[PDB]
Amino acid sequence: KTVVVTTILESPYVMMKKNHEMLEGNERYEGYCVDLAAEIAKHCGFKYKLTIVGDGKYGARDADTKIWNGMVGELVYGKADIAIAPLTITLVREEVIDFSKPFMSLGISIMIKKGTPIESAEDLSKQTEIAYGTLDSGSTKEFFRRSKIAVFDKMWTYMRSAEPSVFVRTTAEGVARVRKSKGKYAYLLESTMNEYIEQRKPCDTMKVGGNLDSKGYGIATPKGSSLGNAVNLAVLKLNEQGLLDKLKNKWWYDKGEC
Amino acid sequence: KTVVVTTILESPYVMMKKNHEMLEGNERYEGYCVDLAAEIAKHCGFKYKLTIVGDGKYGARDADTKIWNGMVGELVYGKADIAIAPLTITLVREEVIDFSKPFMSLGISIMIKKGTPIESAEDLSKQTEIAYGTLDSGSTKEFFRRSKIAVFDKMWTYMRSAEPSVFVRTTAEGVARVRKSKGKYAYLLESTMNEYIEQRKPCDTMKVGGNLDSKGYGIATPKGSSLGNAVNLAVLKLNEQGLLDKLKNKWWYDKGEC
Ligand SMILES: [Zn+2]
Ligand SMILES: [Zn+2]
Ligand SMILES: [Zn+2]
Repeated sequence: KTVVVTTILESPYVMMKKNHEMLEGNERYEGYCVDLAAEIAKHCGFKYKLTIVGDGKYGARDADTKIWNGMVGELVYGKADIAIAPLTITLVREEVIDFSKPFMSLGISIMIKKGTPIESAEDLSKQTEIAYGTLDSGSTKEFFRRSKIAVFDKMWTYMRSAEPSVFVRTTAEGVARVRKSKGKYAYLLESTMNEYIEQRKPCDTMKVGGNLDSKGYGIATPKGSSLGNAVNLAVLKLNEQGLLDKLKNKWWYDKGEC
Repeated sequence: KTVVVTTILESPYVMMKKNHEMLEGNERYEGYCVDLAAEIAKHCGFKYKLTIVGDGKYGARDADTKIWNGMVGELVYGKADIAIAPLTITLVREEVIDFSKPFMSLGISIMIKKGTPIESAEDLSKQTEIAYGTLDSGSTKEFFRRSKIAVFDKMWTYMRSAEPSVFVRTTAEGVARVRKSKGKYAYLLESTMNEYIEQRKPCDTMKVGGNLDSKGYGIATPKGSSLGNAVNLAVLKLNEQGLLDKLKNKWWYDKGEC
């Protein structure tokens, strides 16, 4: 049986090729996770089909219905066999799906226009002239919602009631908001994404300060999957071969335009 | 029953308290992993006994005899129920024991005596005046032995044939060798340890260059263990609550001497 892989359009992980109109199947896409999926499929020896998650979300459980959405939802309800994307390994998700060891280590970071007078999370929490937010339905937002750290809790109290909303639907919208806000909007996002964008023209953004936390992305499978064990060993094998480091260079700096 | 925890005397992870002769049981030790063990036990709800691995090794399989030694061996043969130490998550180990998601991210790094004209692995590979080696019997040595990357394979070719041996029995031995080498010996070791030593008197060593690779330490249990699931969730919960970050600051920088 062909393995149904659920993923999400997020540069440089999964993107449609410039000439995708004349292409079909998995060939329509390119990126870090597209290469990784190919690598995994080869070592575990299976055929697969890349599918973009219907609702474009990573995965969160509805507090009222208790229903999981996003890529996590597709695994939980059996719509997909494996998720290969920048999906954060978290406690709540670990309880409903399985994750391989991390294929990438990262942390929450700050993105500023450039020239913006901000160097740390503390700086953001001390003023109100510069607004800041995060993505929606993701591990980053949940981080600030649960944090007990003075600075982070103070930041959340602001973002929670901020008017208008400082939360964005996609990373692309976040970066776009930073760029057109005259340095009046800062964006909190995963370090890996921050670094990628900083190397993209108009080269007008920059990551500042150290990461606020440490986490990792993992390949996810439903609980009780015959692929979980194998995929986990594949990820470790790949990291040890240097393939994962080979791939990050290829999509982050080899294609850098700054 | 009381959970038997295997660990290793590696500062600042596990160390004998100054007046350990005056104490009993778990109270004899202190350190990052001693603190982590207490927390994992509380959150999983089990009583435990800390024991230092008999042979002072991390874990490797002897080709020919096929016997596992070190902490891995204690888990494989049933001498310990869990290992809480700076134990690297690797494919070969993952094949015989279970690892929780990582509680710490790190990579192989270069330690030099201050003033040594070395800034990268490439620098070490292109010269011969300065000798270099690694801990013997661990994942660092294995990294170089198994590497297919030009620079690292070149480094391994030298190290494996160097005489006298450039390998060391313990980290303390490696650090002492760097300090008394007058800059003629560089040491390859895990970043976390390098960072620790750089903050210790006499403050004469320093970490140079970026990490050679990326990986992590995980809590290990025997395959099929009843503790596996719970311990893994505990690690994720503890990371999301900031404890892991608190602990590293406590043992690395809060007690810095430089
Ligand atoms: Zn391969
Ligand atoms: Zn609802
Ligand atoms: Zn606790």
